Amino acid sequence: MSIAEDITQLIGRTPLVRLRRVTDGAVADIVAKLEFFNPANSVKDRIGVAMLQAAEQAGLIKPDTIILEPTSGNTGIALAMVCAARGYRCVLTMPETMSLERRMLLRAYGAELILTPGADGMSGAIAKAEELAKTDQRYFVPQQFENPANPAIHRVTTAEEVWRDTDGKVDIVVAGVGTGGTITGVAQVIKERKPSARFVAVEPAASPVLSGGQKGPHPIQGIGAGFVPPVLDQDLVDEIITVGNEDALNVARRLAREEGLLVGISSGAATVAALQVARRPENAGKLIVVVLPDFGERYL
Amino acid sequence: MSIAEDITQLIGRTPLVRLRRVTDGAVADIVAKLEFFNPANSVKDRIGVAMLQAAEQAGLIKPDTIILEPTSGNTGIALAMVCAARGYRCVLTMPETMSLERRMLLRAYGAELILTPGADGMSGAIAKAEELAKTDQRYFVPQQFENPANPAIHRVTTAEEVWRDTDGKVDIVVAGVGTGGTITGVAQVIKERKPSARFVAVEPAASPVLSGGQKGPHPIQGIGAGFVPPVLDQDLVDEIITVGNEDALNVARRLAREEGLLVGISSGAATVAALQVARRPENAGKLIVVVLPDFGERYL
Ligand SMILES: CN1C(=O)/C(=C/c2ccccc2OCC(=O)O)S/C1=N\c1cccc(C(=O)O)c1
Ligand SMILES: CN1C(=O)/C(=C/c2ccccc2OCC(=O)O)S/C1=N\c1cccc(C(=O)O)c1
Ligand SMILES: *Cc1c(COP(=O)(O)O)cnc(C)c1O
Ligand SMILES: *Cc1c(COP(=O)(O)O)cnc(C)c1O
Repeated sequence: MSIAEDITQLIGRTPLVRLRRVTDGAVADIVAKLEFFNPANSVKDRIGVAMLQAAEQAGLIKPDTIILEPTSGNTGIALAMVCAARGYRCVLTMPETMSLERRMLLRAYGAELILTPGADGMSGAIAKAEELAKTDQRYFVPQQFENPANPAIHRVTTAEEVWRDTDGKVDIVVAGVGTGGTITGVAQVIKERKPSARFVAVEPAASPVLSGGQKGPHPIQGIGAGFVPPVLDQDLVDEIITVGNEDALNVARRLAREEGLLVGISSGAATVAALQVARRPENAGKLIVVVLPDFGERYL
Repeated sequence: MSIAEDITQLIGRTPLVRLRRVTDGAVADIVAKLEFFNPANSVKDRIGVAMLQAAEQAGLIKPDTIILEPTSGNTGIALAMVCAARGYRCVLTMPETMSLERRMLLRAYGAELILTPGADGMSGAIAKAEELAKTDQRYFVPQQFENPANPAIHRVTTAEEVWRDTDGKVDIVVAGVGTGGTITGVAQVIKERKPSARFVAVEPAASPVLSGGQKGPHPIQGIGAGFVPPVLDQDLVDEIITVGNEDALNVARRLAREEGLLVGISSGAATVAALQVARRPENAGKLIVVVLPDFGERYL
């Protein structure tokens, strides 16, 4: 019998698809890992479950614990879904600038939202979470940017899925860096097993922090956090490619129209970079795996 | 190597999950088949690909063919996605009442929309498609309510997935009837292989046509078509349960909040009916498979 006990057991195990049309000038094979196949349509499902599992296994969840995280992204949606399956109480802080669509989605999962001043943005959401946690001991805050379970779940699931589905033939992995968990976990496993493997981090040209530049605003949701996340292991990253907003959006649109892959803007970004790498003659005949983090419908 | 050639090869093979909390008074086991795991988040992905495959295999697609279908539902989204993967031109007719969100989603896949008068509703969308097809021979119209490939793909995929994942232990399948393809295809295979198996069709109390009542408006998108669809085989249906709008919506909300299963209203409907059947003492210890047709996010 193959029946999951709950929805969190159906997280991960996402498929690879070969790009057929969005391949201009490529001399390498480009295959895309479709993180939108996760139950709530993003890669963050993996760290939502994993950060809570790790807390559970370490005895950090008490009968009165409340899950708390400042998030304006997919991690909130994943945490809300995972808390609803677990029967945990979930509080999320975010700027009051968040769309009503997003709020309704979080509340549909039974999450409670604390809206913080629009002008303070993310830092205000963090300050509010910091203060709530400091003054009420019931709160457990997963801390997606620091939590070792983020890269760990990618070592154990994402990486092995890439390894097995490519029969060890993957040569290059291309991934947008938000928390850095995905590329770090995959590199940690794959680079040791196959030392010739290479890893390309993608960030916005508009906020080129890993390249050595300065934080700036940008629309590529999920990547370009504006600082070097502690979870990221830069020594495993072989190259950084910056991607402009317009190219990221153009390639995302091409993915939907030409491959039937309706993906988010950060998937467009990662694909820009995978196309770039794929054009290099030294990469003729190589297999490039590109991570597509989420579904595009959420962005319309 | 496990790499799909395109997105249409990743349709189907959706998982079963056991309901844990939305089970009040049940004496039977209730497991849910999560059709939202399909690439465009609904069961209709299966018939989008299948109706086009059948046309291809029967030589009905010509170099200048244009796909045309009147649809205000998930079949449009599936057809748009499948046409985008295939590189076919896709035209959909629908009432101008359709939300801008829906239109943007269809156009994101490169589909072309013909908006018909709001007052004529579905019949106007059908009349427009009828007339375009009649006067331009390039149009191929899949005809989801009549196309034998609709129940066929359910015989070949959905049914076998239910059979294998339950190790032949499924006793009762509960499914909302829209086109009727799902319940028909599953019954056709399962009832012959296990003649004690039973099948429950679900329709809206607000439009109880299969029960012998009259068409009326209702919000349970995907079911209650308002007539007996030709594709449906009523002789395989063992019982009809009607479901009220409020119960359908209440159970859908409970699924999201209590199981982390964010599903559409018709999934709430099917679950109402599965809970009802599950309370009958004669069903103690039986395995009930309930089809959950789509993701809830599209409804917010
Ligand atoms: C644009 N942006 C930011 O500005 C962020 C700031 C942030 C978020 C969490 C912790 C620290 C933080 O930065 C303070 C610093 O500069 O050290 S996080 C961010 N984007 C992301 C990237 C990935 C996930 C998320 C999320 O909110 O779930 C947000
Ligand atoms: C509420 N409703 C209707 O009223 C429909 C009418 C219809 C749709 C297609 C063909 C015939 C039709 O009816 C005319 C008749 O009464 O014989 S179809 C419908 N709902 C559904 C159910 C399942 C799928 C779809 C869809 O538009 O993709 C629509
Ligand atoms: C989280 C996220 C990323 C980056 O993944 P990390 O493992 O955090 O580096 C990219 N895109 C989107 C849409 C995300 O939600
Ligand atoms: C199509 C559909 C159904 C019914 O499935 P059929 O196989 O057409 O009977 C139920 N709910 C939703 C949301 C649908 O799109």
